Amino acid sequence: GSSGSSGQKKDTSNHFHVFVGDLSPEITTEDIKAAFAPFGRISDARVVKDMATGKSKGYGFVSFFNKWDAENAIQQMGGQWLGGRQIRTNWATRKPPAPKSTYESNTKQSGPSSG
Repeated sequence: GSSGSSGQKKDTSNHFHVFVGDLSPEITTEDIKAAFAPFGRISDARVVKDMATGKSKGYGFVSFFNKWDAENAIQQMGGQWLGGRQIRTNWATRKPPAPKSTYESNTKQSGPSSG
C-alpha cells in the first residue's frame, strides 16, 4: 500500500496548532476534538486547566497534521457557538516579519597569495 505514516514523532513540530478560547466551563477535550473534527485530522488537543485548582482555564489548543485544516477552522470557527457559548480562534504561535531589505558590495577582498 501507499507509504507515509500518520505521525511517527511524539513531538508536535510538523503540525499546525490552533488557539481556542471563550469555551464554556463544561467543555472538555472531547468537545473540542468533536468541534474541530469536521475541519481536519487532529493529533494533539486539550483544555487548559488552572494549575492552582485544576479547573477549566477557559482556553484550549488543537493541532492538525495539515495547514489547510487549521486555516479553515481559525476562519470559520472564530465566531461559531460551542456548548451554547461563542468561542475565539487564532494561530497558537507566529513570528514577526523583517523590517526592510537592501543589497551591498562593501565586503570586498583581494588576497595576494598562492600555494
